[PDB]
Amino acid sequence: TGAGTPSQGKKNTTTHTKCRRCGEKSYHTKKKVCSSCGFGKSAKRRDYEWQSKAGE
Amino acid sequence: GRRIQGQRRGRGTSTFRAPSHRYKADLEHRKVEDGDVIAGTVVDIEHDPARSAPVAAVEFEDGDRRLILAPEGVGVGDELQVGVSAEIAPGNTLPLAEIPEGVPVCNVESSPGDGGKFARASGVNAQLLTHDRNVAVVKLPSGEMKRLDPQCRATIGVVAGGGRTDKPFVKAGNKHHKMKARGTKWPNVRGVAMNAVDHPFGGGGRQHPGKPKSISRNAPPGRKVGDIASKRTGRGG
Amino acid sequence: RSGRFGARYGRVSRRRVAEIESEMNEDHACPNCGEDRVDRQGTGIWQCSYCDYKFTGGSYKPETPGGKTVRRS
RNA sequence: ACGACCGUAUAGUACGAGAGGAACUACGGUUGGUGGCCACUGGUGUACCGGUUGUUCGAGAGAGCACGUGCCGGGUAGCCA
RNA sequence: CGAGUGGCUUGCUACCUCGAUGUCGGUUCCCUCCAUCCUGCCCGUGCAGAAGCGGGCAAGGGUGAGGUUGUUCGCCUAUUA
RNA sequence: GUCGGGUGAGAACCCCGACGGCCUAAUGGAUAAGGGUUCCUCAGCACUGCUGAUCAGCUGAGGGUUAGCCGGUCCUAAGUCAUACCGCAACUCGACUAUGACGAAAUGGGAAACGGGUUAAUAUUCCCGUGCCACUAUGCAGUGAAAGUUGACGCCCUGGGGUCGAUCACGCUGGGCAUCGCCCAGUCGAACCGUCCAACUCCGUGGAAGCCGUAAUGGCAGGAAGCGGACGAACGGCGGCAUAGGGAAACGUGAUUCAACCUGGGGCCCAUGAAAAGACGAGCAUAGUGUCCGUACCGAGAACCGACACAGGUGUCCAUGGCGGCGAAAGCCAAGGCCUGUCGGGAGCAACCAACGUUAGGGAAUUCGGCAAGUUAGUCCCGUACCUUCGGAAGAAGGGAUGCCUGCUCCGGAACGGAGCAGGUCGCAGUGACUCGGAAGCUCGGACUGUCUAGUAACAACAUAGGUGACCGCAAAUCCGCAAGGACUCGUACGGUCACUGAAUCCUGCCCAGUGCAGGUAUCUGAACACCUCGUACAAGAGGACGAAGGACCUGUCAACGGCGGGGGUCUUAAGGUAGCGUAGUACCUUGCCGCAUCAGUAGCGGCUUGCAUGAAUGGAUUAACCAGAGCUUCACUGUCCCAACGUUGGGCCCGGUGAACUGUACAUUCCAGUGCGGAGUCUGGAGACACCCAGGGGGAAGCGAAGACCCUAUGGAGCUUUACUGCAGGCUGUCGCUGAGGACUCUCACUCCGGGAGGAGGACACCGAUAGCCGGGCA
RNA sequence: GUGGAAGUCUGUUAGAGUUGGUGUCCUACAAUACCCUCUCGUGAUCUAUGUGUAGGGGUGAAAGGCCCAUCGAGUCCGGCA
Ligand SMILES: [Cl-]
Ligand SMILES: [Cl-]
Ligand SMILES: [Cl-]
Ligand SMILES: [K+]
Ligand SMILES: [Mg+2]
Ligand SMILES: [Mg+2]
Ligand SMILES: [Mg+2]
Ligand SMILES: [Mg+2]
Ligand SMILES: [Mg+2]
Ligand SMILES: [Mg+2]
Ligand SMILES: [Mg+2]
Ligand SMILES: [Mg+2]
Ligand SMILES: [Mg+2]
Ligand SMILES: [Mg+2]
Ligand SMILES: [Mg+2]
Ligand SMILES: [Mg+2]
Ligand SMILES: [Mg+2]
Ligand SMILES: [Mg+2]
Ligand SMILES: [Mg+2]
Ligand SMILES: [Mg+2]
Ligand SMILES: [Mg+2]
Ligand SMILES: [Mg+2]
Ligand SMILES: [Mg+2]
Ligand SMILES: [Mg+2]
Ligand SMILES: [Mg+2]
Ligand SMILES: [Mg+2]
Ligand SMILES: [Mg+2]
Ligand SMILES: [Mg+2]
Ligand SMILES: [Mg+2]
Ligand SMILES: [Mg+2]
Ligand SMILES: [Mg+2]
Ligand SMILES: [Mg+2]
Ligand SMILES: [Mg+2]
Ligand SMILES: [Mg+2]
Ligand SMILES: [Mg+2]
Ligand SMILES: [Mg+2]
Ligand SMILES: [Mg+2]
Ligand SMILES: [Mg+2]
Ligand SMILES: [Mg+2]
Ligand SMILES: [Mg+2]
Ligand SMILES: [Mg+2]
Ligand SMILES: [Mg+2]
Ligand SMILES: [Mg+2]
Ligand SMILES: [Mg+2]
Ligand SMILES: [Mg+2]
Ligand SMILES: [Mg+2]
Ligand SMILES: [Mg+2]
Ligand SMILES: [Mg+2]
Ligand code: NA
Ligand code: NA
Ligand code: NA
Ligand code: NA
Ligand code: NA
Ligand code: NA
Ligand code: NA
Ligand code: NA
Ligand code: NA
Ligand code: NA
Ligand code: NA
Ligand code: NA
Ligand code: NA
Ligand code: NA
Ligand code: NA
Ligand code: NA
Ligand code: NA
Ligand code: NA
Ligand code: NA
Ligand code: NA
Ligand code: NA
Ligand code: NA
Repeated sequence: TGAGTPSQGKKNTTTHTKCRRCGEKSYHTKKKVCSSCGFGKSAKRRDYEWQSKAGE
Repeated sequence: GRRIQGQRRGRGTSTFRAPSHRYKADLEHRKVEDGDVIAGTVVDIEHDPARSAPVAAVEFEDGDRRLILAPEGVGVGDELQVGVSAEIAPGNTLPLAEIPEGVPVCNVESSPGDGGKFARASGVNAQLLTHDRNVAVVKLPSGEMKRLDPQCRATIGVVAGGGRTDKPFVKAGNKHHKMKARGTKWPNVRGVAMNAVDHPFGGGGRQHPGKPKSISRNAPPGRKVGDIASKRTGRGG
Repeated sequence: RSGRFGARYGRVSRRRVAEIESEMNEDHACPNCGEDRVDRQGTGIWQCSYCDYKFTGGSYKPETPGGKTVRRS
């Protein structure tokens, strides 16, 4: 079976959904953790320095 | 390279864990204050999924219903007793001291009150030999002479299910079924049949171990494979 | 016996399966009564169709050379 | 756009102790190549005609489907070797 | 021993291409060369004849089928001018 | 698809009818996920739609989803999270242990709804009728009440009960056909309430010494059959429900086979087949309450994933529609759906191509190779070799039969079940289509079923049972974590870890010198702390004494890495190749020699065999069975070939419509020679050459495509190895701290483990922290 | 005779797999497709949903296979010009 087109048809599982906290569709409903804002994992908002050029 | 199979094991993932949620009971001797008046009637004989040996259900005088490490020759209706004054018959548990020498025992305790540690597999038995006021010498199924505190409890008779090892599995499927009831990854791929990256014996244009098989005790995990601290190898001499 | 194994497995394997299964299926003397109605219920489990005595024995024999030694002592 | 071979007459002759054994010429055919043609033989021929299995149209009659003819048998013209 | 011709083998060189000129063998289809295997015309003979051996002119045509082997090559079989 | 017709400015493809077709586990019906308004209505054609469009999943506007009894909700599953505790420099990190919560929408468990009607679109939700559950309140009953039962359970075989459906017989209603008398449709009616009970189990009676019983096993004086009784099933029968509903009408009755559903019997396990909530146990009337969330539509060759209206991918139920037949098979046909696997028109329609039919004589000559194709085929009877692990081989091989019609026989309760007989009879052909093995032999490999490189390798590779060695008594061996801690483990040597070999059968020789592991060790070597000497008013420092593991040294060990020669009638370096097998998947020479076989055989098989460079769990030999595995031979078969032909369907060609891409320094009608960085349409000399266009097969543009994978180079990269360099984890060992009382010893109070506790074991050790020496491609 | 075992056989039952054609396609219907052929199909079987394992780490009947068209060390961003 091809890893390409033929393996795309089984993709009907819901994972990332609209997040209660930040509003982004990144709330993984199976992990109950937001991949964008960190909701469900951290009280503090997910934010890293590498999200921008070092001197900025 | 990559961590060998033995290392993946320790992590305790699904693949390596035993199907605990499908196990019946943690077979251990009852706890008694003293007296010995504790006795019970065998209500049923069951199959222990963790040992491939039969285990007995017992209903005790004080109402407690529990599974017990069944020795051979124990049936429904039989009355078993556990305590210092327990009668000397098959299926009864009592401290090594009260047990007469030369009598086959099973489910022996290491430290008194641990509920049994030694001789609990299908058909095996320990051999009570020497007595004393300080030490009870028991000969374990491996042939080793173990010096135990005469206070250590033990059940009379050999463990049930003897001779299981006698019949061959014949086919892979039969192994598969048994293996599924233990904490073991099966089947087994030989190191020699793997890539160098995966195991110290991997690699080559033909299948053969790299270095010799007998590794040192001081060898680190990831490297300790083959014949561990072998005192000798082969069958000659 | 090992006739279900067809031409597979070899002599020893299916020869011993037959011998072990042959003796396993024999009429066995019930410890409770004394009747020849003891049959295997599973691995190490036996029972008499006469008196219903359900008991423990060997894996393929209701009595093993080791269990027989117990009585003596 | 023709190449080449075999056979017959020459001749059991010329030559030769013998054994053996030619030629010129004239003929007949074969093979390879070439161009064309279909009276004849052969192939095709889901034109056509017949036999027959299953199923559906109630039976009959007469039909449809079964891969582009269900299968089987025969086969005109044309095209072909 | 000496003098050459060819450019099919092999070796040598490193000129051409590493922002790629698709490999060997085979097959198919076309042209060519002659250092001619057959066929035509010749010369010699240790040329009686028949069958040959050697040479000359000559590239019009022909030079086919198979067994082992991927083989080229080669070995082998029966046909063949 | 075609002919009519409808609408419209416009119609091949929007609608009606007729005729003709396509789909039958799906192209039909219901749904999960997923989509998200795609659903319906009206109005439209700028966009989307492989052509067109009056149509539309498109554009715009409106409308549309109704629940005590369908789901969710509740329960618990693998498992997840939160809090607490502890770790960590620290956390949004981390294992354990407590507590709490979470975790099942088709498809786990579970209080309760059926029938009809209705809309453009919802419907067990609304409406009509009927019914049911839970809680609460009132009243009567009741004091019972929690023990127990249920929820609640594996795989294989099987009996009995039994509904729907299907079929048969006959009657009734309606339709069809028109030589017959046939053929089709219908003949209805739930939940629920009540009632019936077969199987199982048990009780009384009875009294079998051989009887009872089964599809089979089986049962019995420890009490069989028979007889009576208790308990006790269906989504089933029966009555109500129902002068409800539904039907134009009649509004049937019996039967067989029986999915569902119910209830039993047997067999298997080195495999043992969830839990919890809940329910029952535990009455009846009347009344009130039953909120919240989901509900449209698609569910796929256009509503999902794949950028697309993508030939891909995507779960569940309808597995009982008819004929057919062993069949959920083929083929044909219903119900239902569709003509949207969505561009058409024209040319006997050429070449060429894709699928395919048929080819005389020959019959593998084709080719690396029978690749491709073909042959065979269903069922019954007869018959069946070598070999074999006695199972198999085996459908071996080979031979015969096979339809229809008439009348019958046997098995069985019977089938619209099966097995036969006699007579008649048609064809070239009777498994007449369809469905449906070609066969045999030799050799190699792997024993077998199984696994694998998603996307060029399915194999001889991996796995396997079997064989073998190794480690460990559990406060273990092995492994994970920085730590707190953890897997193995609800486990205990018949265990489980770590490895090798790879079914069976016959076997498995010699070597411990090197290397590895392990044990021992007088003596030698062997770090740091402490100690002694020298040195310094101290210190750095130099030296000494003691000496752990480790090494030296000695021993054990090859089913441990591996080795098994040269020379002569020992030598290197321990031994010097044993059984076997052998020109091998290992043999350079090599197409080795002999033989088989063929006209001819670098092939194949057998024998020989000095083996370039076989050989015994780096397992050797061998082997029945098995195989999309490699090689060879035979029979059969055939367009693979001789050597090609004709035909069929879709393209190709012409017309309407739609409408890309690759590629492009320039110039460019070239050809033969030459030249040139030695492979020129473009330079030189000649030759040839009027322009444009159609079709073709691809000679050239060292054609297009890809900053060459080969090779080298770069004080490039990465993966891997090791007795490379350097280090880092880890293990072992000494010392210091924790740490206590009286080169060997006792104790108990820290500390550790066992025990529910009492208390027990151990004990200044171990753990932990620090340091030192050794080992250390496990890792950088 | 009964019984009905089996990693048992035949089998396009459902379902799973992928041997050959080196066919069709190869600016595809398709960034792994189509057709025929072929293999398994009561078991080490196949499958839906839920759930666990995470990057020098998983997972691996071992092919350096697989971990979202990405694997001899995933992907994103940052180090980074
Ligand atoms: Cl095991
Ligand atoms: Cl729902
Ligand atoms: Cl029964
Ligand atoms: K090059
Ligand atoms: Mg991938
Ligand atoms: Mg335990
Ligand atoms: Mg497991
Ligand atoms: Mg293995
Ligand atoms: Mg490998
Ligand atoms: Mg390594
Ligand atoms: Mg090997
Ligand atoms: Mg090996
Ligand atoms: Mg037709
Ligand atoms: Mg080229
Ligand atoms: Mg000449
Ligand atoms: Mg010429
Ligand atoms: Mg619509
Ligand atoms: Mg409209
Ligand atoms: Mg919940
Ligand atoms: Mg449910
Ligand atoms: Mg609707
Ligand atoms: Mg609906
Ligand atoms: Mg479409
Ligand atoms: Mg022919
Ligand atoms: Mg040939
Ligand atoms: Mg040939
Ligand atoms: Mg073939
Ligand atoms: Mg036929
Ligand atoms: Mg009869
Ligand atoms: Mg060979
Ligand atoms: Mg195999
Ligand atoms: Mg592949
Ligand atoms: Mg394969
Ligand atoms: Mg493949
Ligand atoms: Mg193997
Ligand atoms: Mg093994
Ligand atoms: Mg073993
Ligand atoms: Mg030979
Ligand atoms: Mg050996
Ligand atoms: Mg380059
Ligand atoms: Mg290279
Ligand atoms: Mg490097
Ligand atoms: Mg503890
Ligand atoms: Mg390295
Ligand atoms: Mg099978
Ligand atoms: Mg099959
Ligand atoms: Mg899963
Ligand atoms: Mg490799
Ligand atoms: Na190796
Ligand atoms: Na020359
Ligand atoms: Na040269
Ligand atoms: Na170039
Ligand atoms: Na070539
Ligand atoms: Na010539
Ligand atoms: Na040849
Ligand atoms: Na009823
Ligand atoms: Na049928
Ligand atoms: Na259309
Ligand atoms: Na199989
Ligand atoms: Na040695
Ligand atoms: Na040694
Ligand atoms: Na060897
Ligand atoms: Na296979
Ligand atoms: Na043909
Ligand atoms: Na060209
Ligand atoms: Na690399
Ligand atoms: Na029998
Ligand atoms: Na295929
Ligand atoms: Na990584
Ligand atoms: Na950067």
